[PDB]
Amino acid sequence: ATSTVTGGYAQSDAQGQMNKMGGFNLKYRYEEDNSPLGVIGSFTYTEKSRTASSGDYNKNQYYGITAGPAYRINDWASIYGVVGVGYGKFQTTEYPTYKNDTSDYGFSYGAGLQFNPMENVALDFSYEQSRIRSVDVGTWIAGVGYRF
Amino acid sequence: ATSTVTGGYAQSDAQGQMNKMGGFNLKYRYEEDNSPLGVIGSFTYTEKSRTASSGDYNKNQYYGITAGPAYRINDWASIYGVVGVGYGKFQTTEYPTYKNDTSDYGFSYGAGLQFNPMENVALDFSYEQSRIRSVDVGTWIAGVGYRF
Amino acid sequence: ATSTVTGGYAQSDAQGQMNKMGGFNLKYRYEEDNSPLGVIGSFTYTEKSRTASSGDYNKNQYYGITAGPAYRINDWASIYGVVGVGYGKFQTTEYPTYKNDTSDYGFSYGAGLQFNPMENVALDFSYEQSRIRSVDVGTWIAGVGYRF
Amino acid sequence: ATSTVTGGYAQSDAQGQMNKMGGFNLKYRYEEDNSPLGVIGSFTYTEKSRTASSGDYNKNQYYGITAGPAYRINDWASIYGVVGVGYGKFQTTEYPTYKNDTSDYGFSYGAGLQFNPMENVALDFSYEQSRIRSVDVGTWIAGVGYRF
Amino acid sequence: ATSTVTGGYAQSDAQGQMNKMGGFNLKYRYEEDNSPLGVIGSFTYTEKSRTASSGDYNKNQYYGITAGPAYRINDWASIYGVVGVGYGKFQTTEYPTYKNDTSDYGFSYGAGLQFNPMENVALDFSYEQSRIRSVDVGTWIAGVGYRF
Amino acid sequence: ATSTVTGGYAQSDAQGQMNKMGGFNLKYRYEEDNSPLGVIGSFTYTEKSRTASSGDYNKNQYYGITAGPAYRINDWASIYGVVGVGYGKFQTTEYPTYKNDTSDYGFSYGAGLQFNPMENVALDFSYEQSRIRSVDVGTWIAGVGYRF
Repeated sequence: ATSTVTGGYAQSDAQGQMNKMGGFNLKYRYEEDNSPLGVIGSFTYTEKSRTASSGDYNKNQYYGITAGPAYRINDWASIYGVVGVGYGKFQTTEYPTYKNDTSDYGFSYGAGLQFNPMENVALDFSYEQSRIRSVDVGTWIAGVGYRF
Repeated sequence: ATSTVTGGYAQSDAQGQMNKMGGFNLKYRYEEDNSPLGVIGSFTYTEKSRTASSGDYNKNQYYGITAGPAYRINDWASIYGVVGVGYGKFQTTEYPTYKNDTSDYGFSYGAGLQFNPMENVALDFSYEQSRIRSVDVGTWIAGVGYRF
Repeated sequence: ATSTVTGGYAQSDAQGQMNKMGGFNLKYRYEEDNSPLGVIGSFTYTEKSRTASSGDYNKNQYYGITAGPAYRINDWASIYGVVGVGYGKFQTTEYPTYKNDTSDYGFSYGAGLQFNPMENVALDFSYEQSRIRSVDVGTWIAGVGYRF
Repeated sequence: ATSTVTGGYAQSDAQGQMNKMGGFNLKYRYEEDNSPLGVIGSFTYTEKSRTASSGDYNKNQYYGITAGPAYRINDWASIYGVVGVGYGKFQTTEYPTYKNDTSDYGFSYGAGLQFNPMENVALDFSYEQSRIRSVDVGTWIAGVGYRF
Repeated sequence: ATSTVTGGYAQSDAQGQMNKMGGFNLKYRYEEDNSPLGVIGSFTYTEKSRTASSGDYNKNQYYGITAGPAYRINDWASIYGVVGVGYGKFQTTEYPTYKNDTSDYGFSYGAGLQFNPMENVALDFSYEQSRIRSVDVGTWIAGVGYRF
Repeated sequence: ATSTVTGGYAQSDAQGQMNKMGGFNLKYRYEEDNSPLGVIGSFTYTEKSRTASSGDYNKNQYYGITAGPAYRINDWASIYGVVGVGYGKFQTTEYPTYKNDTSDYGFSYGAGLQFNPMENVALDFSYEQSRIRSVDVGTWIAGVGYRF
């Protein structure tokens, strides 16, 4: 009966050192008109590239694909929790021509909320966490969209 | 609870001169068994290519991605309105080898109806309009499908 | 209100001779909290490759894309029926360099069931059948997933 | 010591029925300043596509890659003979969606001449023949270029 | 009988405003042991990208493919002249999503020299000029390589 | 004045452990009619893939691109030496989804001979050696071809 589609800026940060990996998030939620329980799917992508004067180049990409239950608390607030899979791809080119690329999948989970300040508008805020090998990647998301 | 999937022929026409740009549309609608309000997403794609004896070639493609509320009026009729984004890509090859390609996005909106002459069948008719720079693109769609 | 996502192993077998074509299936089902009728979409892909000492190589791929109604019988059992389209691609390289590739679409249908031994878990079992030219392809699927 | 590069129009014709398959040829020849014997390599590509009102579509492509000795007879005339490999790719889409593609290699040979009406100019005329399965493909070529 | 292969840095500059477009050049020359006249082919590629704080992005690429006679003056010096074709591709993305891409071919010519300070070593210096529409692109090249 | 084109089987072996990496080589040589010194360019490619019951997969590819002087000793024998660059790409997928890919370039050199048992035929035998990081890759080649 109702769908909400939001998009915004996402920012990841891993165990200390990889700095801030920037990007975006999209979410699609569905609700019934006569039940407070629905579902929400999320797509997050962040990245960062570090080049140089030397020549050494490195590029990190993070993908987060999650889904879970969403619960409407009142006409202007809802909360949700999501689980799924995180994917990271690290590229490194060591001057002048050595190239080494590694990728792996890991478990991902998250939780968020949505507010409806106007009935057809949504403000979305969530946090997502992924493990991937032994590196804990945490991402914060602030989005906006429409409920139709 | 119910979904309806329809597909058909789409035909676009822009501010006068680009002639008839032909193609297709697909829509996916979802309804609850106990609410008349649901949602519908639409995908439209049209195109046209003009070649020659000279050599000058041009190709225009239009993409329309929209979504919105659908309201069931009775067992055989429903109406919906959609909003989203239109995308146009104009290619021109000026003989013998000059190539110039331009693309942009714009706001899109539309409205339609669906009839169910039999309970598991749907007849879909809609009109979509996109702006894209200063060119108003209007597309008419007639589709058929199944409700399951 | 509820979604169930399952994945598993799929195994196809065609009119006698193509042996067992192995692969996978994914399904996405949606249910309302206050109606036993919902919908389920299915994606199946199987394949097989036969090489040699001689050199003759052949590769067969099968894709099945179906959707239909799902009906919840009680808290732990549901049944569904699906219809859609099957696609097959047969590749053959006759030594030392002749290559012949053929592909076509046909009608597909299937039926299955799902059990929920725990409320957020699903066990999925279905059978899918496709025609494609004059070759009847039948595929068996056993999957597992989560309901959220 | 000297090179000649020519390009022109090529036209193939196979055992009767495939009509005229149109396209192009490029050749690169090399000569020594103090020997009349040199070498020449050739690249030929032709094609034809037949569409419809019905829907049946077919596309034929021919590639010819050959090389051999070139002999300069006087300051304005040379003759050459080439051998190598021909490649043909036949595509057929039988309405509404059956697709069948076949390709194979075969022996190719050819012979030609070049005239130099001015010392830095060349006029090239050759004929190429390929077998490929049991289909004899014969191609005529008329090119022009520069000797530097 | 002898070949020389050199590579180096290339830098283009067009009618005033496009600044310095950086890149590389490769050349392959061939000589006979008993004639001072031979041939040389050249491949040049340069580029430049300008991004921003605003968002407007532009990317210019230049390709130069030329060939011509090379004349050995003594054991350590040779001169050559080349002619061929220049290709330029200008990309521009006007924020937030307008994209306009244009490309064309034009005549190219150049001239250079090579020194052999040691018999198996070469130092290459040349200048290339291309027109392309009405924009005169001039490129300077300094390369090094081996004669074998 | 004369060219010789040969192709054959190549087999690489690295410092002990990577076993036998199989593949091919192509060479193009050019000779003048009145000098025993000419040039020859070589392209070598070998590979090996190791899969499993477990799931761990690894794939190694080796590319060798070399060129150098060729000297004709008599009407039936010639010797040559080549230098250039070797490239290796090692892929490893650690079950169930970790992927790690590394590539680098290194110096390559080789030496060979060619016999002409008949004037338009050639038998080619060479050995190529590449370093690439700290791994010494040695490849043996036996080819056949035509002199025209």
